[PDB]
Parts: sequence; structure tokens; C-alpha cells
Amino acid sequence: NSSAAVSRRIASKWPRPVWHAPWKMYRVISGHLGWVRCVAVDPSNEWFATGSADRTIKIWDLASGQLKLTLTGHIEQVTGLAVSSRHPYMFSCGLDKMVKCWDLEQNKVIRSYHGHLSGVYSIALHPNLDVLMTGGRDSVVRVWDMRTKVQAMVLSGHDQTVCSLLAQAPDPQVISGSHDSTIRLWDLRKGKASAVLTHHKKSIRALAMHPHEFAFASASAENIKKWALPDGDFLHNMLSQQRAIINSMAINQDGVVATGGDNGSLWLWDWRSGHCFQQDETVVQPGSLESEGALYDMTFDMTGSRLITAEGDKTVKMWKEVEDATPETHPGLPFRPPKDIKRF
Amino acid sequence: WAPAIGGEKPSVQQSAKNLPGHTKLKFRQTGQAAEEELRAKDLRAELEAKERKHFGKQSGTDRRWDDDVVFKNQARGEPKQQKRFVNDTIRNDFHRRFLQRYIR
Amino acid sequence: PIVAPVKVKKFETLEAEPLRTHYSNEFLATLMANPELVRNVAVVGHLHHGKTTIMDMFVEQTHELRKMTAAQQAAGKQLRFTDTRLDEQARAMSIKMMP
RNA sequence: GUAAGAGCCUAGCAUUAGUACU
RNA sequence: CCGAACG
RNA sequence: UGCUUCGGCACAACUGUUAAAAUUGGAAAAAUACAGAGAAGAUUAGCAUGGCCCCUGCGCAAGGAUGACACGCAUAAAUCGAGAAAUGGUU
Ligand SMILES: Nc1nc2c(ncn2[C@@H]2O[C@H](COP(=O)(O)OP(=O)(O)OP(=O)(O)O)[C@@H](O)[C@H]2O)c(=O)[nH]1
Ligand SMILES: [Mg+2]
Ligand SMILES: [Mg+2]
Ligand SMILES: [Mg+2]
Ligand SMILES: [Mg+2]
Ligand SMILES: [Mg+2]
Ligand SMILES: [Mg+2]
Repeated sequence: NSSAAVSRRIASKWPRPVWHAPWKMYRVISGHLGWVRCVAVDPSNEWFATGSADRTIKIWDLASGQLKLTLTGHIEQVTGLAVSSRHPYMFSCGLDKMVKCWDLEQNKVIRSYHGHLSGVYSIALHPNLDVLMTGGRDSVVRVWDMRTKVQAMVLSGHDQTVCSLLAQAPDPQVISGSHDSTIRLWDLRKGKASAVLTHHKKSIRALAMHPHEFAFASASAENIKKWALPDGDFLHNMLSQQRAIINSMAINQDGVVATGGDNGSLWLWDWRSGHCFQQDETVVQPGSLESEGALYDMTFDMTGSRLITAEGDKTVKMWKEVEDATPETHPGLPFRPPKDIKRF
Repeated sequence: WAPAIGGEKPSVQQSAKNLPGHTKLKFRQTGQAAEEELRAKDLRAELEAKERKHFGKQSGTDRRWDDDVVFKNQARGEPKQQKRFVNDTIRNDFHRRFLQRYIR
Repeated sequence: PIVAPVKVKKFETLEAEPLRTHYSNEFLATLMANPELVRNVAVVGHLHHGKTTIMDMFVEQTHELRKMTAAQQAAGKQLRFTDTRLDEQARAMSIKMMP
């Protein structure tokens, strides 16, 4: 219609925020010797893996936070981690240009996916095919046969580092976000972008799918946008700006969107209304700089009740819902609908 | 300043690392968190169970020879050292111990 | 392992269905229900003096296991029916009595 | 003193298509 | 035990 | 060659990148002569980066002067408006 017309529609009909209980940080785990950069939860929900700038992958007990195992095989930072839901496999990528399949029955690297020309930044397992997708500084999403280690496909078109990656079973089966400020939705059968989304002004460092809805969120240093699938229809911006580079985004089944800032902020938003009900800043562990405070990864556990964050003060932090909270004792940041008339 | 971009008869040069290996995939069986096995359970029950177990079962509750000597009691007052993580490159304890060990 | 392999717990691996015999199930069910056609016998001897093999010859004459025998003389070993535990097997020794 | 290349002359690898008259 | 290339 | 009513049937079925050539062109090398080596004073170890540069190598090694090149020599005008003053037209 217009920006004015749509702004009046928006003042009338914006979905109100669903009340979400606040989250509190209940656990710091020290022990990585570099920035914790990636997290991944195992589908059983009993351990998580964190990769680091100290080049290791640590396996942690999800309920005690206990170091179960350290895995060394990367030469540089571990930048991405993906635990398979269908295979007893963990996948890691790293700044060493290397993608590794870890056999979790051996605790050993059994396959290596060779071919990234620069450091690898993002990883994604196809949820239904035995295929993995990695993006890196060579601006390219490399699509790998899990079994034969073969590079089945190269998704070309981005211009800078592919920083975020999504994989789903419906079309578009790969979503990438890049430092070139675009999101490509890919047709995995054709090897071609099915859509290029140019609404972001900064680089898209975080993508997240909605667990249940056909929609994803992308996050920049400037906005978190929400997009409808298959075609990547812009739904909306979050109703506030985390004034931070967002490194990580996780979405819950309750629709809690967690976004984690390069400055160590953690904002919790209502998916579906776009409204942030919580805003936190990290505390950095003793010794750290407060410059060294970013929030590089976050995942929810499989139930959605825990959020594990991988931080630049080299900690894993764990957050649980203060779910003994009720919309009366704990509403959080309160909502004013987007009443403005603005230009879009 | 700018990396190489990595876009994609076939060449018949065969690498050694590209010879067949691990030619079948392991799948998660019944007992290794397989997807059909995991819909069946309440993972929140097991998580809150394990967290309560950990958090409670870590809490554990439901004149002499030394008369000319000029200094007495000089160890008393010394700090007993602690298992702590300092996020400092050079001011952590591994490093202080390392430099103590290797520099004489 | 971080994902424990779901292992065949190789203790003593038997076969997955009652085998073919020269009699039925109900025939033995009959011959059991009357004391005057049942003899209980333990077989004993020295070490190796032929006990396991005699029991095996009985099995060989009253059952259906010929291609088993072909697998035995192709693999190069003679059968040991009552020596079932594959660790009592690989010592050519009966370790625990079996009925 | 490396040893690189530019060129000059002379300098033996690949190819099987094409040749008309108001 | 045991030898070749390269730098 | 069988079978043959000796008339004939049956069977068997399309090689050749067609050259002992003809051109035809492009090539590495050799000599010659040219000229003849990173970094900041000098002398020197390298490891990179980028790609219509390759060579040696089985190479996802390693090497080739850190293999070379590039590498800036920025005669890359990165360039212009503010105001007073003063002078010019017109009344
Ligand atoms: N020459 C000969 N050897 C035999 C005969 N029967 C069995 N054997 C051999 O004797 C070996 C030992 O006999 P087993 O079948 O082990 O009988 P066993 O005496 O119960 O031995 P244990 O199992 O140790 O008690 C076998 O492996 C055969 O090679 C036979 O009639 N003649
Ligand atoms: Mg070297
Ligand atoms: Mg050298
Ligand atoms: Mg080098
Ligand atoms: Mg080299
Ligand atoms: Mg040298
Ligand atoms: Mg070089």
C-alpha cells in the first residue's frame, strides 16, 4: 500500500507479544583457552559440543556442565559445529579450511571434506539427506556428500564470507547469509539461488529458522528481519534495535528468539510480535577485558528450556527460564505497538 | 585485501585421499538418540531430573631449641591457592607455574 | 564413545529359531509326559576322550544339519554341538556341561 | 657471481574441412 | 638397525 | 558346403580415424647478444597473499631465487569556495 497506510494498519493490527518468562544465567563453564565460537546440542539433549579458538571441541554434560571430553583435530579455530540427528556424527568446520566428520562412536575424525579455499565459517546438515553444507571466506557454499566426501555442489553468487547457513527439507533447502549483506535462498537441485534478499545493510552473521513455522530470522548489525518461506517474503523487523553486531540467533518453540551481540548483549524477543522482552549484558569471567565479551554462538537445548551461549571471554554460559514467573510478577520489557508513521 | 572466490572431460588425476573409504554411513539406532525413539519421551522430564540430581547431589544436603630464632610463625598468613580460571594470557596460574618451572 | 555403539553383546551366539528335527514338537511333548519313555543320562569321561563328539554324532543322526556339515568341512573344522560358547569352542574343550 | 626471462635465425607436433559459371 | 629425493 | 521333388533351396552379409602421403601450420631447445635478482643501509632465513603465470613432483606433500609476477613510479588535481571589493551598468 504505502508506508503511511501500512503504518496505520500496523498500529491497529500488530500481533501482541506473547508473555515469556524471563531467562536467568545460572551457569558459567570455564575451560576453553580461546573464544568459544560454536555450540551444538546433541539430539538426545544430554551433551553439547563447543568449538573454540583454542582449536578444540569440548563435549559437555548438558545437565551438570561437566567436561566429558576434549577433541583436538583442527589446526585453527573451530567455527562451526553440527551434531547429526540421524547419524552418530558431529561435523566441525574451522578457520583451517577444513570440515571434519567425527565418529561419535570412535570419538575420532573419520571423514574430511576438502575444498574450501579459505577459513570455513558456517556449517549445516541437511535434515533429511546425507548432505552437509559449509560456507566460508571464499564466498561459496560447498555442498558435500556426507558418505563419499565429494563436493556435490557449489552454490555460487555471494561476494563475501558466507557467515550463516540454514538447511531444511523443503525448498529452499539452503539459506545462506553473507558478509556481502545478502541472503540467498538456494535451489539445491539446480545449484542456483532461488532468491537473493538485499534488505540488510550490514552483513548477515546469524540466521535462525522457526522450529515450526515456515519462516526464518536473519540478523545484522543493524536489524533482525523475519522472512516468510519459500520465497523470502519480508515479514518485518524486530520492533527494537539491539545496537550491536549480532553474531548468533537462536529461536525456541515458544518463540523466544535469542540474539547475541558482539558486545555481549543478549536480547530475548517475542517471535511473532517482534518485541524484545528481555535485554541482558554479559558479565565476563575474571581476567577478561570487557572488550573480549562477544557472544559468538547460542543454541537452545532440545527442549527449548536451556540456552547455551558460546562467549568471547572463553566461557560457556547457560540460561534457563525463570519459569516460576507469571505475567504479573515478571512481564519484562513492556510493549508499545509500532504506532509511528514512518518510511520503510 | 580480497580472498580468492571459490566457484566450481573430467580430469583423471586420482588423489590418495580420494580413494574409497568409510563407504557406508552410520545411522542412529534404537539406543543412540534416534529420531523416532526421541519423540516417545519427555526430554524435559529427563533434563530437570538430571539437573535436580546434579544440583542436589553436589550440594550434599537434604625454653626450647628455637629461642634464638628471630622469626616465628612465618608460614601462617600464607594464601592457599585455589582452582580458578583467570582469563589473562600472562596472569593466569598455568602461566605462572609454567614460567616458574621453565625459567631458573 | 560419546554415542555408545549398540553392540551385539557377543557372549554365546545361538540360532534364531527352533531347528528342523526328525521328530515334531508335539512328539517330544508326548514322549515327555510319561516316565517310562524318558532316560536321564550325564556323559562323562577324561579330557578329550570323545564325549562332545559322541553327543554331536547323536545330533547329526537325529536332526537336520547337513549344510552345516558342509560349512564345517569347507571351513576345515569338525562340529561341536554341545560346545556352544564360542570361547569353550576355540579351545577344543567342553567348559560347562550342557543338557 | 647467481640464474630468470624478452627476442633473433634456424628451428618436426597437431590436422582431414574446404576448390563452382547461361 | 641398514636409503633415496628436496630444500 | 549340406539338402536336395536335382528346379533350386539353405547358409554366410558391408572393413577401413580409409595414406606407402600431401600439405599444413606450430613448437621447446641451442648458440648469439641482451641483460641478469625480495624486504629496510649492507648481508641474508623464510612463510604467505592474488591469478587467463607456470615448472618438478604420485601429490590435498614438498620444491622451483621467500618460483616468478605484482609491489605504486602514488607527474593516482584525492580539488574549490568564500567574501569583499569593487567594479560595472543604470538611473
Ligand atoms: N581318532 C579319533 N579322534 C576322535 C574321535 N572322536 C573324536 N576325536 C577327536 O578327539 C578330539 C577331542 O574330542 P572332543 O570331541 O573334544 O571330546 P571330549 O573328550 O569331550 O573333549 P573335551 O571337550 O575336552 O571334554 C576331537 O577334536 C576330535 O579330533 C574318534 O572316534 N577317533
Ligand atoms: Mg621451506
Ligand atoms: Mg630455497
Ligand atoms: Mg612463500
Ligand atoms: Mg614454494
Ligand atoms: Mg636461498
Ligand atoms: Mg611465491
